[PDB]
Amino acid sequence: DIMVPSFVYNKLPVIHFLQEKRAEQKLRRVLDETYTEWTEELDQAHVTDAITRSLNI
Amino acid sequence: SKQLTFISAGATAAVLQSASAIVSKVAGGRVQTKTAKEAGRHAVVVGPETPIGVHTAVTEVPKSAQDPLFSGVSTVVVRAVLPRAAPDSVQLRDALDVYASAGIDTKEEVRSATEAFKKSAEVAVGKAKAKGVKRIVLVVKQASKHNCINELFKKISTETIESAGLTTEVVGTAAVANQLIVNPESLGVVLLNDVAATEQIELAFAGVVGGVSRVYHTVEGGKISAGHSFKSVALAVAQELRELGLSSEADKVEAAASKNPRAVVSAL
Repeated sequence: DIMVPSFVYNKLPVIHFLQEKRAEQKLRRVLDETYTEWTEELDQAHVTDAITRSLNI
Repeated sequence: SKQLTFISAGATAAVLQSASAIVSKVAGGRVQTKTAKEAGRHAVVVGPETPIGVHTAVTEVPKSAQDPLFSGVSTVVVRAVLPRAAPDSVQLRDALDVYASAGIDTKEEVRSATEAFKKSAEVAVGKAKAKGVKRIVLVVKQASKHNCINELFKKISTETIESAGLTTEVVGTAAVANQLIVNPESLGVVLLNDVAATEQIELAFAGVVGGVSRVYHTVEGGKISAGHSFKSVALAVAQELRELGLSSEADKVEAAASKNPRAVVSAL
């Protein structure tokens, strides 16, 4: 009725702070893993050049 | 009973009709004449365009049909022919050089080109050994565009020829063409890399000599005749009939071709 309740009450703030920090850490890790994937595709100029060669020009 | 396979590659209908009339009138119906697009034996191909299924494009100067201008000349022109795909698809001769620029992998194409060059080189050296010449002349177009196909062609042709023990002299397209038309007695065996310009040079030599029939060696193993004009086609048919085992008919066609080039069918 008296002791354990008081110590739980004393615990509450630190645990709340640590859990908030942990959630912020999770969000930070989520953000840090995001990278934009710029792909490179075969230039169509080569395709045009091949087309010209096939024509025997 | 027997069959002669006619292939058409860029040939006008008049030449094909003339060839059909010649064979029908000379053969007499004993051997049928069917038309197709690919064959390995008993085949005559009409037209400048290269058919599908041929790896070597040898041509010589037959003694019987020597023009008076080119009497006594003896030079063998062998053109290496890479495998031919469908007209829409990109040809190997162009794919081998453009894919490298584009960065695409070119392993299988290189392997196929290497096999074709080795076969062509083996044919060329065999002709050179048979004729007794010690050095052959490689012909490669020196255009910057064809800086990869020719490089492989030289790397392989010289390797095979040197392995056989003969010498190789590399040259371009314009100089060799002028020499072959003006002073052909200074060249014994000339190999040509697979390019459009080389194909035109081979046709020009086959025509300037007086009209001859080119021999194509196919993947399946064999020889098929090739012509582009009335006289050349007539000679090609005569050789084909000779191969089937007809001597008198072949001689008659050859005589008719010598006398009346453009109207052999009526001449005989």
